Amino acid sequence: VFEYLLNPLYTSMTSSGESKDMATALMITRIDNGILAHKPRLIHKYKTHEPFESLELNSSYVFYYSEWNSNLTPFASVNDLFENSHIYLSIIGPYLGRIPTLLSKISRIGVADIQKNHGSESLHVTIDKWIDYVRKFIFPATSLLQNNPIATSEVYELMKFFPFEKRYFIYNEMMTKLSQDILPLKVSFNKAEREAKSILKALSIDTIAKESRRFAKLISTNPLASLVPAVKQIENYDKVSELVVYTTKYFNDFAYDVLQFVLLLRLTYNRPAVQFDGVNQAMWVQRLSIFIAGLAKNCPNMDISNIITYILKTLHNGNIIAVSILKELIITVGGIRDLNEVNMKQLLMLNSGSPLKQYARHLIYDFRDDNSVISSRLTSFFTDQSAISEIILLLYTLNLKANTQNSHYKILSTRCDEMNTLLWSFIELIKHCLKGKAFEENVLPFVELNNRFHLSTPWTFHIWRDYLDNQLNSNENFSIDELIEGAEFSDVDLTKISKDLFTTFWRLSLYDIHFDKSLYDERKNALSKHLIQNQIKDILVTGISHQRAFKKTSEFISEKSNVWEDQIKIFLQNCVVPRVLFSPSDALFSSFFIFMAFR
Amino acid sequence: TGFKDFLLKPELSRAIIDCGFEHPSEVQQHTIPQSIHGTDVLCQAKSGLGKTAVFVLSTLQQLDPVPGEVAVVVICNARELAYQIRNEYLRFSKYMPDVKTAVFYGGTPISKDAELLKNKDTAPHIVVATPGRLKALVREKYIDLSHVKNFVIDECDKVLEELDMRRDVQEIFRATPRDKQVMMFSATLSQEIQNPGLQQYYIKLEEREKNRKLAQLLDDLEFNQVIIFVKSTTRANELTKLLNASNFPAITVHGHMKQEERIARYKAFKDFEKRICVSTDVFGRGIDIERINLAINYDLTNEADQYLHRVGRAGRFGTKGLAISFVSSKEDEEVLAKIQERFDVKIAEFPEEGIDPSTYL
Amino acid sequence: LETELEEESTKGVENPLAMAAALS
Amino acid sequence: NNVWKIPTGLDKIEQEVKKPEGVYEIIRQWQTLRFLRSRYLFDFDKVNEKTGVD
Amino acid sequence: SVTSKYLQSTFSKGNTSHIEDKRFIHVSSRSHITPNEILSLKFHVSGSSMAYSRMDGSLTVWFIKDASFDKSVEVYIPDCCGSDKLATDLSWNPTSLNQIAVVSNSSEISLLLINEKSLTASKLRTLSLGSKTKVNTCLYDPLGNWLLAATKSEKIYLFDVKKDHSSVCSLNISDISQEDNDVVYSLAWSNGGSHIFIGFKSGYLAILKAKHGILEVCTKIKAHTGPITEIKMDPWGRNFITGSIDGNCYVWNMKSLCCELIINDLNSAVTTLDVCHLGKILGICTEDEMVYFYDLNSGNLLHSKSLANYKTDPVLKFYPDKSWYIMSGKNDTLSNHFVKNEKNLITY
Repeated sequence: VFEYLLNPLYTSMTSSGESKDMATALMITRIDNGILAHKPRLIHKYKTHEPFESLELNSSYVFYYSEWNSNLTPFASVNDLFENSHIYLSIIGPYLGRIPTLLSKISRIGVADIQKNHGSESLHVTIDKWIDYVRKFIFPATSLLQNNPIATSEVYELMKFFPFEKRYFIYNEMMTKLSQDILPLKVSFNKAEREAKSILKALSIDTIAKESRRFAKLISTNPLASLVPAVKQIENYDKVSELVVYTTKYFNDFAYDVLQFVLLLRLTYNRPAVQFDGVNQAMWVQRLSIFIAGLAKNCPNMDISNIITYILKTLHNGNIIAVSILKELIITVGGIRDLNEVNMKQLLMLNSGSPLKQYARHLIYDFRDDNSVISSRLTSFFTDQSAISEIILLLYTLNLKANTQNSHYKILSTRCDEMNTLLWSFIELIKHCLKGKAFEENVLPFVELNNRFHLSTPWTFHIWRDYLDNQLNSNENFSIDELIEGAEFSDVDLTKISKDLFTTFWRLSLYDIHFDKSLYDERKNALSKHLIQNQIKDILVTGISHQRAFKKTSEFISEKSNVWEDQIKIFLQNCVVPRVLFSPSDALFSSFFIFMAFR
Repeated sequence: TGFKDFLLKPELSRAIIDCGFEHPSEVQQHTIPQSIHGTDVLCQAKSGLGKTAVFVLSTLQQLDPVPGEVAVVVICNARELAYQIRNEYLRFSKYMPDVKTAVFYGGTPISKDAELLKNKDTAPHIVVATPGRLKALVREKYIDLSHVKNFVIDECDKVLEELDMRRDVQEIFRATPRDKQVMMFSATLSQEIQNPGLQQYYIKLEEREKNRKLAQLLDDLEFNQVIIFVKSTTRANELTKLLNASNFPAITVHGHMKQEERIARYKAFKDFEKRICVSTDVFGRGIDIERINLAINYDLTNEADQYLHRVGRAGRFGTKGLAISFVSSKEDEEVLAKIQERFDVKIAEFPEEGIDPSTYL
Repeated sequence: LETELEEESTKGVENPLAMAAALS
Repeated sequence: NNVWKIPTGLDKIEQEVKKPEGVYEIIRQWQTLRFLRSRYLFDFDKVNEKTGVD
Repeated sequence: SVTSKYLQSTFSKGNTSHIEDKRFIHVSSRSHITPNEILSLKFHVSGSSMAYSRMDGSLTVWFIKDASFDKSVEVYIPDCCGSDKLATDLSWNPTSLNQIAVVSNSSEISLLLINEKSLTASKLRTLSLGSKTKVNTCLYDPLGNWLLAATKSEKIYLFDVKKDHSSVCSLNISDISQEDNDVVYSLAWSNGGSHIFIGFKSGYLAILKAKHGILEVCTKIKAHTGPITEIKMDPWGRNFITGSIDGNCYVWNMKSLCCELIINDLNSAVTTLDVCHLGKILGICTEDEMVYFYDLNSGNLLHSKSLANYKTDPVLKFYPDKSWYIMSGKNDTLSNHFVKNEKNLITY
C-alpha cells in the first residue's frame, strides 16, 4: 500500500515516464505462402483473490476488488512523503528490508531531489534534512538485507552526498547502540557474523573460485558487522591477508567505505603498540601494514585518503604505526628498494645513462619503473591537502628526537639508521613521481628549507641538486650562486673558505665526474623484436651525451683548479666527511673529486 | 645476505637471496669457505640442516662454464632425491643462464638421455644422477667425463655399503680426471665406512562421541591448519571421506597406498591448498610444516615417545601452537600418566568453556 | 516467539552436516 | 575524534633544534659526539675511550 | 511442476538428435583434435532458419524443415569475409527472408543474400567506414528499421536500413562511458526499436534513445561490480534480464527500472543466458561447465545438469517459435532437443 501511495510522486521525479514507452511485446511472425506475416499475441484476463498480479504463460491474473485503492490519495510533494513516512514507516520499522524495491525508490527520490537544486543557496538545508531521514528510517532497514548488493548500492549512491563525518556517525551508531537493544537487527547481525566466520575458516588457494564470490556477496550486502571478524583474522594470521586482498576485486563502493572505517577503528582501538617483552614492536602492526599496502596496490577505487590524513596527523606525536604504514606503503606500492648491499659494479651502473641505470635497477630487484601509474596515484593522494613538505620535515625532525632517547645502543643505532633510510627512500619516490613544475610547486623551495628550518646542508642538496643541474644545463641564462642565493649556510662557517669550492663540490654529482665507457660497451655487446628496437635506439647516444658532459665538467674543473692548511682543514671538516657518511654514491664521489681536482 | 660475507659471484648471491637464505647454519659457514678452494670434503651433519646447499654453492662458485663440457657430477641413491637435487641446482642457478643442469635416473629411455646429451641446447655442465644409469651412460660412451672437476656423492654411506652402488660409483670415479675436487656428504658415517610454547590438553570421553565432538571443535577453534592423528588407515580414510562430506576440505595420507599419491598429497597440503589433513604415525617423525597451529590426537599412541613425536609437528622451531587429545580407554590414561613423569608437563583436562584463542597464536 | 528467537539468535544452533551420520 | 583534533600545520613542525655549541661542566658520549661531528671534528683525539676532554 | 517434467523429458534417452555438421562427421571419423570454436549462432525471427560461424572461418546455415534435421538442407560455405579474416557476429535482417549482415572484426560489413535452391551465398553488398575503425558487432532492430554496429572502443554507428543503409548517425564511446578505459561487452535492442541497452566492462549499464535516428544518453546505472556478459529481454516486455561475471543474475523491472528478482544459488561467473519464447524458463550457462534452468516468475531452481568438461565454452538458445533449444554437445558439436509430441508448453 505504501508503494502504491508513493509511485506517482516517484515517477514525477527521476523521470521514467518519457522512458515508459518501451514495455511492449514481440509480435508473432510467421511465413505463410512464402511471405512474412505479423500478428499480435492474444491473452485473456482472469480474476483471483491473490493480491499481486502475474502472468502465467498464457493469461494474466488480477485482484478482483478493483477499487481497493479508492480511499487513498498518492503524494503530491516530497513534504507529504515525510509526513506520511512518520506514520507508515515508523510502524513497518526495521522490517522495511523485506521489500527491497521501496529502498531503491526512496533513495532515487532523494538523489533527484538533491540534484534538482545543485545551484541554489539552500542546498545545505535539504542535505541536512535528508541526512536525518536516512538516519532514522532507511539505514536500519538496509542493515537487515540478505545477499542483495544492488539495494545497498542504491542507498550508498544516495549517501555519497554527505560529509564523511556524518557517514561515520551513522555507521558507528548503528554498530554500537542499534545492533544491541533491537531484536530483529540483533538477529540479523548475529546470523551474518556467524556466517562470515564460517566462511573465513574455509578459505584456501584451491577453493577461492567460489568462496571469493560468496564472500564478496556477503561483505557487500551487510558489511559493517561482517567485516570485523575478517579484520581481526587478517590482523593476526599470515595468508588470509593475501586471500582477502585478492577478493577485494568484487565489492562495491559501500563495502569500500565501511572497510576504510573499520581499518581506522582497529588502528585506533585501545591496546599496546610495543611488544610485552622489550622495545620490539608488536606482531600485528606488521601484518596490518602489509594489508594496507596490498590494498593501495591492487584495488584502485579504494580512496584511502582518510588513512593518509591519519598518517599526516599522528606523525606529529611519533606514533610507530604511522612510520610503519609509511614504510610498507613506499616499499610495496612504489617499489623503492634500499641501497644497503650493492656490489661496486651495480653501484657504478646505478648512476649513468638511462638504459644502464634501468638494467642495474632491474638487477638489484627494484621495480620502480613498472609501477609508474600507481605510484602517481598515491603521490596524488599525498598532493591534496599539501602533505609533502609537512611529511618530509616531520620525518627529518623525528629522527633527531629518536637520536635523543635513552635505551641500549644496539637498538638506538638500528632505529636511527632505519629512520634515515626511510627518509632517503621517500625522497627518491618524490623525485621519481613529481617532475617539471609540480616539483618546484609542492616541495618547499631551497632558501626557506635552509634558513627557516635549518636542515643540514647534505639533505638540502640531496633534494635540490638534480633540479638545479637541470635548470643550469639547458637554460644557460641563470648561474649557480644566484639560483641558490640568500642561503645562510648555518653550520658551514663560510669564512676562510672559497664559496666557489663549496658550491662546486656540493653542486656536482658522480654522473658528471666519471666516464667509464666500458660498461656501455659491455651492455652493447651483450645486447647484440627488431633486435630489441635496434639496441634500445642505439643506447650509445647517451654515452655521447655523457662524453660531452664529462668534457664540460673537466673544462670547468681546469679553471677552478687554477683558482685554488686552514683550508685543507675546513675542507675535510665541512665538505668531504659530511658527504662521505651519506649513501655510498656520495662516498665514491668524494673519493673521485679528491683526485682530479688538486695538484 | 650472510652469503655476501662469502665473497661469491653477484648473480649467484641474488639467486641465493631469492631462495630465502639469509643466515648460514653452522655446517655451511664451517664447510663452504674451505670447499671453495677445491679441497675434498667429508661431511657428517644432522639431517635437514642444509647439507645440499654447501656443495651446491661450492660447485656454483668453482664452475667456469665450458660448452659441452661436463665437470660436475653428483651421485645419489634415489630418483626422487635426484629430482630434488636437480631442483636445488635449478633454484640455485636462476641468475646463471650459461650453466645447464640435468638429472639421470631409471625408468626413462636411454636414447632420450643420449639425445639430450648430444643437444647443444641441453648439453649439461652439471649432472645429478643415480650411479647405475650414469654407469650405463659412461660405459656406452653416451656421456664424456674426461674433464670432470667436481665429484659429489650424497648419502655416501649407503653408496659405499651396497656393492652394486659402490662398484658403479667407482666406475664413474675411474673415468674422471684424477686431479678433481671430491666431496662426500651423509648424516650417518660410522667408523667402519686427497687430504680432506606449546599448549597440551586432552579429552577423556567414549568412542561414539568422537565424530560429533571434532565436528564441534573444528567448528569453534580458530585455526590455520589442522592435523588428525589416527592409529589405523581404514578409520583415517573413513573420517576423511566423512569430513570432506562435511564441507570441510581434507586430505588423507598413510600406508597401504602407492607412493606416488602419497608424495602428491603431501606436497599439495604443504602448499596451503587445503586446510585439513589426516594421517597415521607414518608422518610421526621428520615432517616439517609451519602453518599447523592446532592438532587433534584422535587416537593416542602406545608409548610416550611416539606422542611427543606427534606433537612435534606443531610449534615448529619454538613457535606457538595448540594440541588436544582424545582419551577413550585404560591404556590411553596410562600413557597420559606416563608422559608427565618423563617430560615434566601438566596435561590438564580440556575445560568445557573453551580456551582463549590468543593463548596459542 | 520472542524468547525462542532471542535465544536462537544470540546462542545460535549448529546445523548438522555430517553429525552423527556414522560411527567407527 | 581525538586523533582528528591534533593540530597539523607548517607552523608546528619548526621545533627549532639546539645550537651546535655544547657547554663544558656510554650513550651520553655517543650523543654528544654525534652532535659535535660537524663543528669541531679535528679536536677529537682527546676522546680516547674516556670522558669528553674539554 | 509441469515444466519440471517437461524439461526432464527433454533430457531423456530419446527426444534428442545430433545436428550433423562438418565437425560432427569429422569427430565421427577421427574418433570411431583441437576444437576450433563456435563464434556465434543466431536464429531467424520466424523460427525456420539457423546460422552460426565456427573459428575456422566457415559459416553454416540450415533451413529447418524437420525435427531431427532429416530433410533440412544445409548451405555450407568456405571462409567468407576474406580468407585471412573470420566472422564474429551476424544479424538476420527481420525485414526480408534471406539477407544477412556479417562482421569480421574489420572495417567492412558484408551483406549477403543466401540462396536455398543452390548452395551459393552471393555477396550482395559491402559497407565501409573509417580506416582505423574496427567494428565487431552488428544488430538489427526487431522491426527491421535500424542497424547498429559497435567497436570495442570509440565508435558506435547506426544506419537506416529502409533508405538503402544510409549512414544515419554515430557516437564516441567515451561520451557514453565517461570512465577509465571501458570496453563495451554486450549490446541488445528493446522490443520494438526505441532504445539500446549497452553493458560496459567497468560495470555500468547505459540506456540510449534511438527514436528518430539521433543517438542520445538517457541514463546510466551502476548495475554490477564486474563486466556484464549478456543482456536479454523478456518477450512479453515487462522485465529485462542482466547476467554478469561477478556471479549475479538480476531481472530488472521495465516500467520503473529497479531490481525485482535475484538469482542466489549461483556461485560462479556467467558465460551466456537465454529465456524461452514464452517468458517462463530462464537458462543460465555458468563458467564451471554447468547449466541451470530457473523459473522466471518464482525464482527457484527447477532443473540442473552438468557439462562434464565437454566443449568448455557452451552455447544455449531457445527456439523463437517452439519450446525447443539448441545446446552444445561433447566436442563443439550441436545437440538439438525436443519432445516430438509437444510443439509448445501450453499443449503440454
